[PDB]
Amino acid sequence: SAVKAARYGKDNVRVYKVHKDEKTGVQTVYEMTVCVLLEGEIETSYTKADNSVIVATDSIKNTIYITAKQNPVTPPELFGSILGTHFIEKYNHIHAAHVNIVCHRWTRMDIDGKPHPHSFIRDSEEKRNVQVDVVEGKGIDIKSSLSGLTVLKSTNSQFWGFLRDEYTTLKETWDRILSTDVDATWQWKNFSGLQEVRSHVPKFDATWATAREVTLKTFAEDNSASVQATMYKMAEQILARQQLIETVEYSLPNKHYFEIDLSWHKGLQNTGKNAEVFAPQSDPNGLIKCTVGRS
Amino acid sequence: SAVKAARYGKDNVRVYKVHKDEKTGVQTVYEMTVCVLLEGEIETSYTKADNSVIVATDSIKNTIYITAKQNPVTPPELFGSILGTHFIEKYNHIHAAHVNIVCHRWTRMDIDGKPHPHSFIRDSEEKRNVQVDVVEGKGIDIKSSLSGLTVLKSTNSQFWGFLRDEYTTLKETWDRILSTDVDATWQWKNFSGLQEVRSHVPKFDATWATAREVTLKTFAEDNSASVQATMYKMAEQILARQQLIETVEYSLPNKHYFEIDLSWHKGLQNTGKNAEVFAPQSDPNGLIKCTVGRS
Amino acid sequence: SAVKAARYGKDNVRVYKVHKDEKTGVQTVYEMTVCVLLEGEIETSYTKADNSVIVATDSIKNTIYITAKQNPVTPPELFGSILGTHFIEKYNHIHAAHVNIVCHRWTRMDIDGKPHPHSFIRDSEEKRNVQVDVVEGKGIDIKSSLSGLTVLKSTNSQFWGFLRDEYTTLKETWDRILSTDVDATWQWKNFSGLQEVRSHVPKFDATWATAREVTLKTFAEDNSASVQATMYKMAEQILARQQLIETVEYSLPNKHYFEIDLSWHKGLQNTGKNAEVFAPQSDPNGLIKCTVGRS
Amino acid sequence: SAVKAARYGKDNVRVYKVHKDEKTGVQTVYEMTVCVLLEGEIETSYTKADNSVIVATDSIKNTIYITAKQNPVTPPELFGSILGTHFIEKYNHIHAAHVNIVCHRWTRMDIDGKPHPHSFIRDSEEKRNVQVDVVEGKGIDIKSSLSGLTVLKSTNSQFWGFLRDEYTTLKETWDRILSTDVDATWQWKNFSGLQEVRSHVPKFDATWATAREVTLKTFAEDNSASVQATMYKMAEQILARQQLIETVEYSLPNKHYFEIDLSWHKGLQNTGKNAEVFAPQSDPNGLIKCTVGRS
Ligand SMILES: O=c1[nH]c(=O)c2nn[nH]c2[nH]1
Ligand SMILES: O=c1[nH]c(=O)c2nn[nH]c2[nH]1
Ligand SMILES: O=c1[nH]c(=O)c2nn[nH]c2[nH]1
Ligand SMILES: O=c1[nH]c(=O)c2nn[nH]c2[nH]1
Ligand SMILES: O=c1[nH]c(=O)c2nn[nH]c2[nH]1
Ligand SMILES: O=c1[nH]c(=O)c2nn[nH]c2[nH]1
Ligand SMILES: O=c1[nH]c(=O)c2nn[nH]c2[nH]1
Ligand SMILES: O=c1[nH]c(=O)c2nn[nH]c2[nH]1
Ligand SMILES: [Ar]
Ligand SMILES: [Ar]
Ligand SMILES: [Ar]
Ligand SMILES: [Ar]
Ligand SMILES: [Ar]
Ligand SMILES: [Ar]
Ligand SMILES: [Ar]
Ligand SMILES: [Ar]
Ligand code: NA
Ligand code: NA
Ligand code: NA
Ligand code: NA
Repeated sequence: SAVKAARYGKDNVRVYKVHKDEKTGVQTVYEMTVCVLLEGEIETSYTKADNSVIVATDSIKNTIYITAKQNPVTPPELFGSILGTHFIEKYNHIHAAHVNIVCHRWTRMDIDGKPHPHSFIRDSEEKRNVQVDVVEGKGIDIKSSLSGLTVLKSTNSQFWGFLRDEYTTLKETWDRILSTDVDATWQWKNFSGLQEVRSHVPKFDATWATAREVTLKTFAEDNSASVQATMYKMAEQILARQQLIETVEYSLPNKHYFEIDLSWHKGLQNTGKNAEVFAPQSDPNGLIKCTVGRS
Repeated sequence: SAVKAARYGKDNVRVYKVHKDEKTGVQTVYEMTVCVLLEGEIETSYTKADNSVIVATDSIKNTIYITAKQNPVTPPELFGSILGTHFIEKYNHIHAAHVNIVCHRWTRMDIDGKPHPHSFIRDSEEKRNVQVDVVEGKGIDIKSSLSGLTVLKSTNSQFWGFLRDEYTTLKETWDRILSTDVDATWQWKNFSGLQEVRSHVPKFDATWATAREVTLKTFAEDNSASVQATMYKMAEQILARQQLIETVEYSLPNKHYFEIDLSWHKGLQNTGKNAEVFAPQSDPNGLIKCTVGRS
Repeated sequence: SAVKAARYGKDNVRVYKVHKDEKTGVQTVYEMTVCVLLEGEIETSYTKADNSVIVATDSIKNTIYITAKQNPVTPPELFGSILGTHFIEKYNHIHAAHVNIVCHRWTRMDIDGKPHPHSFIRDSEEKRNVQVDVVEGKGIDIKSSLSGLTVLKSTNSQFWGFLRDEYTTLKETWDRILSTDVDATWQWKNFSGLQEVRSHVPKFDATWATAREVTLKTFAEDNSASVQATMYKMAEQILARQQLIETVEYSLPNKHYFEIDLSWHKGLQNTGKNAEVFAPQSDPNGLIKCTVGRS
Repeated sequence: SAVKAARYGKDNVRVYKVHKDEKTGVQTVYEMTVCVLLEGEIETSYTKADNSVIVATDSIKNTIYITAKQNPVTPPELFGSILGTHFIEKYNHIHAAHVNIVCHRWTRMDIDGKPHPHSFIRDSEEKRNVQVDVVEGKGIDIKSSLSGLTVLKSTNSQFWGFLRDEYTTLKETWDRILSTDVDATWQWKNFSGLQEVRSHVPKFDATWATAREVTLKTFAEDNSASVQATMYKMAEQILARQQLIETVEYSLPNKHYFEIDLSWHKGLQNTGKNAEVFAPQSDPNGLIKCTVGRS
C-alpha cells in the first residue's frame, strides 16, 4: 500500500473581526467559518508515525486568527489567498493550502430611518463562500459562491412538453409555483499568485453583487419554461458581465408545492385556476445542475 | 392506573396559500407549519382500544387544508382561533383544541426599486408564531411570538458588579459584544370565543410589528447593563403600548464572543481596547428568561 | 410593570468524565449536556441593573465542572440533585435551581467477543434525560426520560373503527407499518431533599432500564389497535413496577409509511396484501400524548 | 456561452421495502434515501427551452419506486447498478446515470433472548452508502462507504513530536482522548456493466462488514501516534482483504476533548494524570483525509 492523496487541517474555525472608525465612531463587523487543509511531503505522518512533518491542526487554527489580526478578512477571496499563501511560503514541505470560507450576514440595522453605528441583524441564512486552492508553482484557483438564497414565485413558471412514456404521471402545467435554494458558483481564471489576486480585489465584491442581482432579477422576470432554461439565462448574463469568470455553475433544488384536490369535500374547487391552498413538499425534490462557459 | 391527561392530532402540517387580486394582478403568499391536538372524551381510545372517539390525525390534516381554503390564514391568531373553534363545535365529545402555528417569511422582492407582483425572498429564518388553546366553556387563550431574530452589537454592552466568590473567574467588562436569538411572547387577555378574537383582529399584526420595533430599537440604543436589564426594558415598553396583553416573556441566549490573547505571538495586542478578532462560542451559552406583567 | 417570573443561567454545557479502575485498568466514560437556571431575589438585576444579585452564567458553568470533579455524574437524577442543592444552599438569595441533563450513549465495544477496557461507540442518538427542580423549602421534583428511541414494526399494527364524516378520507386497515421516536417521562414522588434522593439512588438506573424494556417489549408484542392503546399499556406496566413514580407520560409521533399504487404501470400490484415498497413520510406526522397516573 | 456540464434528477427519494417469508412468518425491512441524476443530449433543455429531451424528475421518482418493486434493494451496490443501467438503456439520448444511496439502520429487536420476526430498532444514525456512476460505453464505477460511526477511546492515543514554531501552543501529550465520526470509502475496480456487478454481489456485504470490523478493531487496539497513523493502518488491512478494491479513503474529524484547569479553585487537580472532567469541543475540529492505494 502507499498514500496516493492526503490533506489535513482545521475545519469549522469561527472568526469575528470588528473595524472601529475613530473619525465617525462607526463600527463594522465580519463573521465567517474557515477550513484550512494542507498537502505536501506529509506521507510519513501516515506510514511511519512521523509527526515531525505535521504543522498541528491547533497551530493552523492559531494562524487563521493571527492572519485575521494582521490582514483584511474581506473580500473573502483575498483573505483566503493571503492565508493559503502563508502556509506554502512559511513551510518548505507544504505545497498546497485549500481554504474554504463561509461568510455569515451581519446587516447594519436601520433605526428610525437612520443607519446605526454598531447594531446588526442577520437578515438571512444566505451565505457568501469561497474555495481558494493555493498550489505552489501552479497558482491560485478561486471559486466564489452564494448559497441558501431561498426564493418563491406564485406564478410565471411553466413545465410542459417533457418526455411522456410508461413511467410518466406528471400533468403538464402552464401555471405553477417555483421555489428554490440558490447555490451559484463562479470559477475565476487561474491566478499566478497572491499579487494577481490583490490586483483584482475590487472585482470580487462587485462580481458577487452582480451574480446576486442577475439571479434575483432573472428569477422574478423570466416566464420560466423550466428550472434548466431559467438558470441558463442567469449564467449567461454573469459570464457577459465579468471576463475574468471562466465558468458559472448553478445547483438548484425544485421544492415542489403540490395542488390539493378538495373536490371530495362539498365539491370544494382548489385545482388548476382555483388552486389557492397547496402542500409544500419537504421531499423528494428535483435537483438541476448546469455548468456554463464561453464558446 | 387511569389517564390524567391526553391530547392527540397532526404535527408538522405544511400549508401555503396565495391571494390573487383580479384587478391589479398582485399576488400575496402565506406559508406556515401547523399542529392541532384535541382533548375531550377520548380516555377509552387509550384504555379500551375504542377508536370510535378518535377524529383520525389524517382527518385533522384534511380539516387544516379545508379551513385554509374557506377562511383567511392571517393573522395567525385568527386562523388558529377559527381552526380550534371548528373542532370543539363540530364534535360534541371534543372539549379543547391546541393549535400551534409557525409562519415562514415570504417578503416581496423589490426589482429596480419596484415591488414585484409575484416574486418573494425568505429574508431570515425569523418566525412569527401563535399558540391558540380553544377550551369549551372557558374561551380562547392566545400566545403570540417572534423567534429566530438574530442580532449583534459590537459595543455599548457591559457586565460589571456581579457576585464574586471562589467559583468566579469572569472578568468585569465596560465594553463587550452582545449577540442573541430573540424569543419574545405576548400572552393576550383570555377571549370569550371566536367572535371576540375576530373583533380584535386589527391588534394582532400591529402588536407583532411594535413588538419587533421595540426589540430592535431597545437593543440598538440601550447601553446594556446586562441582558436582564435590556430585556426588561423591551417587555415594559410592549406592555405600555398594548392594554389587551397580560404578560410579556423574553427568552434570550447570550451567544458569547471570546477575546483572543495573541501576545504570545510577536507581542500581538488583541485584548481590551485592542480587541479586534474574536472567537464566537457555539456552546455553552448564557440563557436569560423574564416574564413581565402589570403591578 | 413588575417581574412575575425570572430564571437565568448557562445552557448547553458539554461535560465528559472518565473513571479509571487502578487494579483492573478498565475505564468507564460519561458524557452529558447540562443546563442550570436559578430563581430567587434577582428581580432588581432586571428592574434596576443591580448585577450584585447575579451569580454570573460563567460561574454557574465553572460550578458544573467543579461539581462533576467532586461528585459522581451518575445516575443523572443524583448529579442533578447535588448541583441544584449546591446553588440554593451556597447562595441565601437563590431559592430554586432548575437542572436539565441530556446523557449521550457511550457503549463499551466488544472486540473478538471480549469487552474492551477503554473503547466506546455511540449506538444511536437515544438520550437518557433528567429535569431536576430543587426548590428551597419544597424539596426536589425529578422527571426522568428516554428520548430518540427510533423503532419500526412491519405488521401487527391496525387502525380501524375511527370516526368517519365529511372530513374523513383515511381507509381503515387491519395491517400497517407502525414507526415512532419514543419520548417517555416518569415523574417521581416529590423528594424532601438531597438526602432522600441519595437514599433512592439504586431505583434510578433500574427504573430507566425497565422503562426501556417495557417500551421495547410492549411495542414488539402488542397487536396494536392504535398508538393510543399501545402507549397506555407501556405506562400502566411501568407504574405497576415502580411505586415511587407518580405519573408516566408518552409523547409518540406516528411516522407514516404510505402504500404506493403502481397499478397504473404494467398493472403492477403493490397495495393491501401485495404492499412491498412504501414511501416513508417526513411530514406531516400524527402526534399522540398520554399522561397516566394512579386511580 | 455554452453548456460544458449538466445533470438533473430527483434527490431525497425515501424508499422502504419489506420481505415477508411465507415459510417462517419472518419479516425483514430495508429503508434508504436515493438520488438519481442523469446526463446526456439534454443541452437544449437549458439553451432552447426544449423540455422534449427531459425525462421529468417526477418520472425518475416513479422509476426508483418501480425498480424497488421489481428488483432487490440489497446490496445497495446492486440496486444502484440496476437503476442506473435502466436509464442509459431505456433512453437513447441518456448516456450516464449517477445514483447515490444512503441506507438507514433497521436492526431486528432481540426480545427475551429471541429474535423478533417483525420488530426493528434504529441502533445508530450510522449509514451505509454507495455512489454508482453508470456511463454508457465506460462501465460502472462504484464507491461504497460507511459514515456517522461515532467512537471514543479514553486513553491509548498520543500526539507529540509535531513541528513547533512561532505559531505553536499545543502541548505535547502521551495520553489523550480520541473521538471521531468515521467516513470510510472503498472505490471498486471499474465494472464493465450490470452483468459484472451481479457477478461480485456476495463481495459487497462481506467487504462492508470487513471495512467496519477493521475500523472498530484498529481504533480500539492501536496505541495511536496520530489520527494519520491509525487511519492508514485501517486502509492497508482493507486493501489486503479485498483485491477488487483499488483505493480506500478515510475522512476523520478529531473531536477535541479539552482538559480543564480547576487549580484556581481550592487547588483542584484535574490535568495530566489527574484529568477526570473534560470539556467536549463542538468546534473547531481537526479534519484528516488520506487516500491509500496499491504500490
Ligand atoms: O491526531 C492528530 N493529528 C494532527 O494533525 C493534530 N494536530 N493537532 N492535534 C492533532 N492530532
Ligand atoms: O398531486 C400531485 N401534484 C404534483 O405536482 C405531482 N408531481 N408528482 N406527483 C404529484 N402529485
Ligand atoms: O394509531 C393511530 N392513532 C390515531 O389517532 C390515528 N389517526 N390517524 N391514524 C392514526 N393512527
Ligand atoms: O476569552 C474569554 N472570554 C470570555 O468572555 C470568557 N468568559 N469566561 N471565560 C472567557 N474567556
Ligand atoms: O448579561 C449578562 N448576564 C448574566 O447573567 C451574565 N453572566 N455572565 N455573563 C453575563 N452577562
Ligand atoms: O398512501 C397513503 N397512505 C396512507 O396511509 C394515507 N393516509 N392518508 N393518506 C394516505 N395515503
Ligand atoms: O423545472 C422542472 N424541471 C424538470 O426537469 C422537472 N421534472 N419534473 N418537474 C420539473 N420541473
Ligand atoms: O486547554 C486546551 N487544551 C488543548 O488540548 C488545546 N488545544 N488547543 N488549545 C487548547 N487548549
Ligand atoms: Ar471575520
Ligand atoms: Ar430557477
Ligand atoms: Ar398559509
Ligand atoms: Ar438584550
Ligand atoms: Ar459527564
Ligand atoms: Ar406505540
Ligand atoms: Ar428500500
Ligand atoms: Ar483514528
Ligand atoms: Na512550501
Ligand atoms: Na365539543
Ligand atoms: Na438559598
Ligand atoms: Na442511452
